[PDB]
Amino acid sequence: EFPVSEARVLEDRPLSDKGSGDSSQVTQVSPQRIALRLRPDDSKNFSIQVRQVEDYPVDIYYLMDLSYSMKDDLWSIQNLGTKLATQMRKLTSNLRIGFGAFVDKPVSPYMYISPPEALENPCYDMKTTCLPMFGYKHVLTLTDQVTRFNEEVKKQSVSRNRDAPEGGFDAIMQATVCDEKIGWRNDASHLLVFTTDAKTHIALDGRLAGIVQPNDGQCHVGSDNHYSASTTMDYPSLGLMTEKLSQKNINLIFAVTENVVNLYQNYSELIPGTTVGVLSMDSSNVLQLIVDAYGKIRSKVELEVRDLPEELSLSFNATCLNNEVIPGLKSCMGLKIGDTVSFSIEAKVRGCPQEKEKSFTIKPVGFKDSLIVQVTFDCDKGEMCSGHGQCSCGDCLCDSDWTGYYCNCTTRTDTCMSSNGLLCSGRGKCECGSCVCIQPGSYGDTCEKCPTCPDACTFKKECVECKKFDREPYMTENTCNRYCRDEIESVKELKDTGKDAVNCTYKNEDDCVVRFQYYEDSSGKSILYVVEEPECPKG
Amino acid sequence: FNLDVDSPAEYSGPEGSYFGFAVDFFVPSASSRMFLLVGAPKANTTQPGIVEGGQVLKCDWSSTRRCQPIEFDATGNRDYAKDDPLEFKSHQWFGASVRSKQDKILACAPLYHWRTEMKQEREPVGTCFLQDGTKTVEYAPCRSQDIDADGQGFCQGGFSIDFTKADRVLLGGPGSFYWQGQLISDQVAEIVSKYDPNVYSIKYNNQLATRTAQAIFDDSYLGYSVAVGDFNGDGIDDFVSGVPRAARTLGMVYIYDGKNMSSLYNFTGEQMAAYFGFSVAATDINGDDYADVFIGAPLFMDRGSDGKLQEVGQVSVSLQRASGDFQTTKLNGFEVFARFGSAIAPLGDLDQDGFNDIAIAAPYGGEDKKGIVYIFNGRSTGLNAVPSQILEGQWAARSMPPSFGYSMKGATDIDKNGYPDLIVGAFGVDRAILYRARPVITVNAGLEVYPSILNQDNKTCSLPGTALKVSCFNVRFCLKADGKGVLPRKLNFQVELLLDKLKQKGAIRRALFLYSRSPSHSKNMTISRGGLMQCEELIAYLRDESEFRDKLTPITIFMEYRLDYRTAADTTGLQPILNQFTPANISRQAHILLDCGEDNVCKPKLEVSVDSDQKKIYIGDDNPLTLIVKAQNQGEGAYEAELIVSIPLQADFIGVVRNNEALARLSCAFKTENQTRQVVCDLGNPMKAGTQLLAGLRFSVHQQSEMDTSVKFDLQIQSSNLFDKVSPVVSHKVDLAVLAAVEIRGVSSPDHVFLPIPNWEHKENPETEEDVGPVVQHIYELRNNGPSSFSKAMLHLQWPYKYNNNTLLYILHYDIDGPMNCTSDMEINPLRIKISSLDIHTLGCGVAQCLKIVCQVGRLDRGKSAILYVKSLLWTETFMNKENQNHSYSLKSSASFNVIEFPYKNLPIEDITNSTLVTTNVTWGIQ
Ligand SMILES: *[C@@H]1O[C@H](CO)[C@@H](O[C@@H]2O[C@H](CO)[C@@H](O)[C@H](O)[C@H]2NC(C)=O)[C@H](O)[C@H]1NC(C)=O
Ligand SMILES: *[C@@H]1O[C@H](CO)[C@@H](O[C@@H]2O[C@H](CO)[C@@H](O)[C@H](O)[C@H]2NC(C)=O)[C@H](O)[C@H]1NC(C)=O
Ligand SMILES: *[C@@H]1O[C@H](CO)[C@@H](O[C@@H]2O[C@H](CO)[C@@H](O)[C@H](O)[C@H]2NC(C)=O)[C@H](O)[C@H]1NC(C)=O
Ligand SMILES: *[C@@H]1O[C@H](CO)[C@@H](O[C@@H]2O[C@H](CO)[C@@H](O)[C@H](O)[C@H]2NC(C)=O)[C@H](O)[C@H]1NC(C)=O
Ligand SMILES: *[C@@H]1O[C@H](CO)[C@@H](O[C@H]2O[C@H](CO)[C@@H](O)[C@H](O)[C@H]2NC(C)=O)[C@H](O)[C@H]1NC(C)=O
Ligand SMILES: *[C@@H]1O[C@H](CO)[C@@H](O[C@H]2O[C@H](CO)[C@@H](O)[C@H](O)[C@H]2NC(C)=O)[C@H](O)[C@H]1NC(C)=O
Ligand SMILES: *[C@@H]1O[C@H](CO)[C@@H](O[C@H]2O[C@H](CO)[C@@H](O)[C@H](O)[C@H]2NC(C)=O)[C@H](O)[C@H]1NC(C)=O
Ligand SMILES: *[C@@H]1O[C@H](CO)[C@@H](O)[C@H](O)[C@H]1NC(C)=O
Ligand SMILES: *[C@@H]1O[C@H](CO)[C@@H](O)[C@H](O)[C@H]1NC(C)=O
Ligand SMILES: *[C@@H]1O[C@H](CO)[C@@H](O)[C@H](O)[C@H]1NC(C)=O
Ligand SMILES: *[C@@H]1O[C@H](CO)[C@@H](O)[C@H](O)[C@H]1NC(C)=O
Ligand SMILES: [Ca+2]
Ligand SMILES: [Ca+2]
Ligand SMILES: [Ca+2]
Ligand SMILES: [Ca+2]
Ligand SMILES: [Ca+2]
Ligand SMILES: [Ca+2]
Repeated sequence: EFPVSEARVLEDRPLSDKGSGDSSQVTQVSPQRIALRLRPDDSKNFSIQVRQVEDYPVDIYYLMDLSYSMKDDLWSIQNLGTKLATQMRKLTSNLRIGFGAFVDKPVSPYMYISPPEALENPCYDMKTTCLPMFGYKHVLTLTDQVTRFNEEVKKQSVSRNRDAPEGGFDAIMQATVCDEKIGWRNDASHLLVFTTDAKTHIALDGRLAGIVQPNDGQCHVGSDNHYSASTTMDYPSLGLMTEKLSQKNINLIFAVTENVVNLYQNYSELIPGTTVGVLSMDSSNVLQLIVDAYGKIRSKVELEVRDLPEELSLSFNATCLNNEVIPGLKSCMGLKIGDTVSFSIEAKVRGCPQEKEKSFTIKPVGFKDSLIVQVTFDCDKGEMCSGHGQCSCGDCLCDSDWTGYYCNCTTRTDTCMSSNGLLCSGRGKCECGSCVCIQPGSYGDTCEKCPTCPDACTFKKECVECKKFDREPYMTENTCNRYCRDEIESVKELKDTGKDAVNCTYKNEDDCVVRFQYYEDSSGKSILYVVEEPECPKG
Repeated sequence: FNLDVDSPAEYSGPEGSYFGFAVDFFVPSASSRMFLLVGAPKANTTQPGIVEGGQVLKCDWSSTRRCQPIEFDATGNRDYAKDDPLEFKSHQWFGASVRSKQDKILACAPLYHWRTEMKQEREPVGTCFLQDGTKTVEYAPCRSQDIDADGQGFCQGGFSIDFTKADRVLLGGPGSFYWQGQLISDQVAEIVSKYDPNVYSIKYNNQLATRTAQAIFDDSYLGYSVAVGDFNGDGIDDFVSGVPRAARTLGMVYIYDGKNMSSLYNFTGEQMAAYFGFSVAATDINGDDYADVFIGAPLFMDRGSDGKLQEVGQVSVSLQRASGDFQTTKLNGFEVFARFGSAIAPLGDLDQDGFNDIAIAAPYGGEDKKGIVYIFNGRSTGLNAVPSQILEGQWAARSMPPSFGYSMKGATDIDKNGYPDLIVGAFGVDRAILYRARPVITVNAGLEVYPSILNQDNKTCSLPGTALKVSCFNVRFCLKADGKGVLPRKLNFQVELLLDKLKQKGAIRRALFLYSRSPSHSKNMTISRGGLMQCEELIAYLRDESEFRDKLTPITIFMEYRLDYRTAADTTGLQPILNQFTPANISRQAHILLDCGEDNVCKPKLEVSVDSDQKKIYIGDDNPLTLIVKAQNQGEGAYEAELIVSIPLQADFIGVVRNNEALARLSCAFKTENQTRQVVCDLGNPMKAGTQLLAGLRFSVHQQSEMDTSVKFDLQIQSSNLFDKVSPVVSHKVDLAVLAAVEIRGVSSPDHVFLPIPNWEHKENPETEEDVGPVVQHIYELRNNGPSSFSKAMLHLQWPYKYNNNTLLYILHYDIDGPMNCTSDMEINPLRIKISSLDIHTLGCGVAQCLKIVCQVGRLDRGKSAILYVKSLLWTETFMNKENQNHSYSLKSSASFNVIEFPYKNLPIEDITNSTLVTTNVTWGIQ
């Protein structure tokens, strides 16, 4: 023998809803360290927990489009900052606040060229003078003075450009890689609100303007606070934006106007962990937009890896509700700020290679706290051995993120995605990438389809008999909250008029007739209007 | 697949002049020597007041490397008035695009700014310049009278250029109209024969050009990249142009025709912001003359094993079917962040195999973002997805990334030899490189030993030193090697012969050469001609019995062979390379006579049987199939015994069965060498005598469908024996069957309506849904799940309707999804009730009068369903709040189905049927 071990090493414990932690150095992830000595071809298991610590300090950077159309916008936003704090105060003690402005690369085809020189200065045609072209200006780093925000902003002036699509991806990048200027707190919840009404320049668009150097991803600002390489460096690729977003734990929010909404969602679908919120024409809607995303931001625990030797492979079996588990996943949604979850990982090397510290990390997307795992290896014609398909020799040792005898099977769940996020629409189980529906009379890649399945008025029934009656199942399995995410409410006598939702009716344990209504609009609504005082048998 | 990389032509340019941003081969018909064209935007010039007008350098192949400029325009900025230029040439990026016919070369400047003739301005319309040895004319198809962005003011034409077969320059301007972009194709000798140095417009005769599209189409960037080829009927090439921002950043790729300029085929990217269209190319990748489109999406993000998105890019490779349609495929990049389809450049034949190659390029790939060039080859099957080679850049970085491979051209042969060439451009280090393709020698070997069977007590060749007559056996090796270009006359090969290779470092090597003893003989040959196998033979013997144990482990002879240099051209020799798919290893087997006595030779009796168990493979899905084989040798010895399992097309071999104890784990292995598929198994070299094998062979037959009715395999054993070398072939057909588990799910939406109904008035004569009652919606779904799909079936639905001449669940209409049609024996919605405008409980047919809706289905494959969506609504006359007990009703609906016809015919079909009922209970809930 030569036992494989997983000696835990450092482990402050989750800081039970203690964001302002007075010298308790706030921790959200259970064991801040650990170490495993893997022998050849042997695996080892270890748990990992992470919590959404209450009263966690927020950092919010206001990056808005400064095009002429953002005239009305810059009006009902000057009052913000102060208006913002009051709402965010009921969610955090230390709230940092910053601002930033962009429009588009101040250059040749995007900028108003240089027709008369009487143009490098204004919006000449229409008599309404404005500021020249800038692209990315940084005014007001993140500070305490939520009022001082109202200052800079009232002092902000609009501009104008020829091209419809603005050059924001450039800003979104600097306002991230440039931590020092922006002032991002280490232990804090970073936010980057991105407001706009127009399309946008992606990478390679800048070839027209004569820019062939691709975004390096570095911080490019000078003493003056204007993105210096704007005119000499192409817009960043959707991927580099990603790589850098995760690396600085910045949360991108897309507050955009309905006209260009649907477009920014697919950009989100490519930038995981990104949030999109329907912004307003006048932009007053902005805070009730920010304070909504925060919720979304802190309601998921996507566990992310980093580095990790090729030889060892991690397998997860997440669990985020009353110890009922869900083998395969390594993330969780539907959590309220303060809840704790665990994951349980499993390292495993395919034939110990050569030594070194080999240290990789593990942590949830967005968090600073992480589980640093330092691995060490205690181990110091043909070959019908297969059928191939990544399958090696010996007698078929599958590769990382590949399982099964033939090495047929996968470890991927992304395939088993869905619109609502939940694995296999919640009617089936992910099996080697492809869902295998626990058939209630349904089908489809993710079991999405089920024309034969009972109307929602039979799915929600259990919800109003729970969150409004303290009865029925889910009240029994303790899964009434995390599950019935829906926000019910008692309708003052009669209910809604809006014919864009459905009204139900049913008999409760009490033999009374409940009448409710399932609705859903603007920013992902789903209220369950319940007529107060059901009709019970009189006597 | 193989170009030289030992010593390629290193062409350089000035610091910061983007030397190499655009490349091409100059091949004037007026001279015998070809040249190199290298764009150099950002290159200072001797034009008055013009800073970085860029230039174009003509580089000579003549091993000197002196390559300085091309006299295009030396005139500075023209004037419209005194102190106000008409044009601005400074920073015009002249050189960004460089094409060239023969003697004809078109260079452009996509950032050429012009003042309008109207008000003061500086719009970037761009211009091109077409030289012709002597005559040089300016070509600005966008300098039209119309200006501003709403017109061709920011056109930036010349962004991309290209000549057609019959000379007709295709050209692009990504900013035309509102950055929609546009293509312009103008005849050459129209462009020349219309040039008037005193006009800034020039109406062109036979000009082809695209129109302004609708608003929604803005910022699409048509003409961002362009290629030309024939995609419609016969004749002239058509216009292929990539629009990276088409759709919603999805990117599209249009193909207009070279005569009407009318739109033909379109292509669309699958992912947003990937720049599907950054580059394109048309070339026949599979030798059958039909141009094949290749479209680059350099920023594409695929999925790694870990499931996360990686930015590596893909190259959509669409093959052209003679039917006008396409058989598109895809090919992803290798590293992350190195754009991959960043620059497609089809070559000719870096192998002359009769199929064209192509070189995709990742300008940021390799270590230190030095960029590499993967050179995929072509086959009739399409394009072989495996980089036959990778051109690794070798330039550091001075100010920005080298961008090696960002621009490249290859299709003309600059040197002597009959093989193409390639020019790559690394403009980050300001340079372009010439890769010379090498000669491809294909060489056949061939070797065989004389007596194959050895007799220990054989006395024929006297030993070297002494004269002890010993058991002789000779072996002769030979080979032919014919090229296909500048190389022949002295294909000299270094061959090697080895005896008893199966013998490791153990040294029980019982075979040596005559005049010299050792199992290793060295030798070098030569050749040249096509069919002149220059040969040679050697005498080899066998060690005495009294000095080695054996028991038969074939004395295998071995042959290795390799070329040598100084087998090439004068101007620095280009060493050939043997074709990649040809082995420099051949070896035969020698045995020793053993047990092959009495008659003196081995004559085996061979047989293979099969039980034909589990005979059933349902049409449709992956049907697992195992074959229990019984290989038997009943005669004498049998060398190189082996099983030949001939499987069908839709066969596919998995492995030999180990999971079962009682079976043999043969050294089987699937193979296709000739136009035949077959599993080959080692049945023991000398399969002894009376030896019996019984292994299992598993597969997975793929459906076909009306393949008549049965799938057969063909079994036969064979061996290298001289007599009775095989066995009577045994065939085995496995029968295809039909199974289609169709089911009928059904469901009522408001399955339970509580009758006291919230505020409802009894109307005399109704007109709307609100006047009648609550909607009740029955949904019926017929779904075929079974592997076998069906071709025709019937759906019968009985609906309630009335009861005692009283309506119940009045139908408004029905809808269908999938291959199905229906008919109600009665008129649906008589009262024509449009939308809002502003006998116990069970009522299931037999009790009530039916409204029968009959439906005709036809073609529900493996996993497809057909659905009927009925939308009724309680008439609410389910009242009678009086007399007996109007309490509890059911309103039953029922629908059955019958599968009447399948596609397969020769297989025994069985009618598939069943039914399902759907209730909607209307109860009195409070009372
Ligand atoms: C071409 O010459 C010019 C001037 O001699 C060089 O730079 C221009 O002028 C100054 C000189 O440092 C630069 O700061 C400007 O950026 C250039 N002009 C403009 C309008 O930007 C330029 O570097 C030289 N180009 C090459 C390739 O050597
Ligand atoms: C290929 O794509 C283009 C653009 O989407 C299509 O062209 C448009 O067709 C509509 C139909 O009437 C016209 O009104 C627009 O003016 C066209 N837009 C542009 C930019 O040309 C084209 O029809 C598509 N399909 C094919 C087969 O070419
Ligand atoms: C001779 O033995 C074999 C015959 O080709 C070579 O070994 C490998 O053979 C496989 C064929 O399945 C090729 O894929 C490998 O590329 C071969 N190995 C190498 C290193 O190329 C072996 O190379 C040969 N050696 C000589 C000297 O002829
Ligand atoms: C409507 O009521 C009928 C019966 O009144 C239900 O049908 C079955 O009724 C018997 C009563 O003895 C039950 O035992 C069965 O379980 C019932 N079947 C089912 C599927 O529940 C019928 O279910 C009711 N309609 C609906 C939509 O539930
Ligand atoms: C890969 O996975 C499949 C999953 O079943 C396995 O093969 C199966 O093939 C059919 C489904 O594709 C099943 O009906 C068979 O029972 C099963 N057959 C075998 C030999 O396992 C198998 O693990 C892999 N496929 C193959 C061809 O080996
Ligand atoms: C069921 O929902 C519809 C709306 O989806 C309710 O209709 C509302 O609007 C109608 C016209 O716009 C009005 O005629 C209704 O009075 C109004 N409902 C209320 C409660 O004000 C409909 O009424 C709902 N069903 C019932 C029985 O109220
Ligand atoms: C009709 O439906 C299915 C076949 O797809 C089968 O249904 C019967 O099988 C089970 C019996 O306990 C259950 O799944 C069903 O409730 C049951 N239905 C009935 C009415 O018994 C059945 O084999 C099929 N019958 C036919 C003739 O095809
Ligand atoms: C983005 O998502 C929408 C969602 O409906 C879908 O049509 C497509 O994937 C994209 N559409 C647009 C307009 O970007
Ligand atoms: C997942 O399943 C359980 C969950 O804890 C456990 O066995 C382990 O974590 C995983 N499976 C294996 C075989 O390790
Ligand atoms: C060209 O003519 C029209 C479009 O201009 C079109 O109907 C036709 O198919 C095109 N091709 C030919 C050969 O006429
Ligand atoms: C001797 O060599 C072989 C091998 O032992 C033997 O079979 C044969 O009798 C002799 N050679 C010839 C040519 O007969
Ligand atoms: Ca606005
Ligand atoms: Ca044509
Ligand atoms: Ca073809
Ligand atoms: Ca080729
Ligand atoms: Ca050549
Ligand atoms: Ca014999």
